[PDB]
Amino acid sequence: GLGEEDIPREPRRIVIHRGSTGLGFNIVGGEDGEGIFISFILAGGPADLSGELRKGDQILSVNGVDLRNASHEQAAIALKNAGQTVTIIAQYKPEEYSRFE
Amino acid sequence: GLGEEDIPREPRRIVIHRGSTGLGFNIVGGEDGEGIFISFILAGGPADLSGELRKGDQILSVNGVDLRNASHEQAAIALKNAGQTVTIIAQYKPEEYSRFEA
Repeated sequence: GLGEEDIPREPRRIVIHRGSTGLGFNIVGGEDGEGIFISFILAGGPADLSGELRKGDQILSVNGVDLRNASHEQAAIALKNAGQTVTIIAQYKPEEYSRFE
Repeated sequence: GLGEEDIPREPRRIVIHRGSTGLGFNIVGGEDGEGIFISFILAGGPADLSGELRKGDQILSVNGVDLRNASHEQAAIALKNAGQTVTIIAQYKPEEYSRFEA
């Protein structure tokens, strides 16, 4: 269901169409048990145009690839190779994100 | 004592000095009774350079905190907040690890 600021608490599917330089975000984590978290959304990039991804979203999977325990590089390679239409399963975890970052 | 690949079988202490991205390994487990296991050691990272941690080590404690029954998040936070010099008690359990990760 919806959390305090109208973001689903549960995992949610977000579709990104790739742009000239990528998907328009950056990630941290993938080490010491920290998952893959969105840390940056490029202004005017695909993720920002979509408007659904947020800083503090954990990327749980992309196009059938589980990233819950992936390394940072494994996640970066999976995003690079996911195709022109990328289906991301994300979960909004701003408190957990803040504890790590 | 030493096991078949020259790793102690018993719980052992490992002291890790943190680097720029962390301690240089990742963990799985911490659910449904599975403990916290090292799943990945970053090439050239602190854990790798120390030579003292291996994939299939179970992390039993961090800085005096028992993680045998800790959640994945609790273990990850404990590692994040353990400072620049981290004291880990680990036990090498490659066969048990494979039974959970298969």
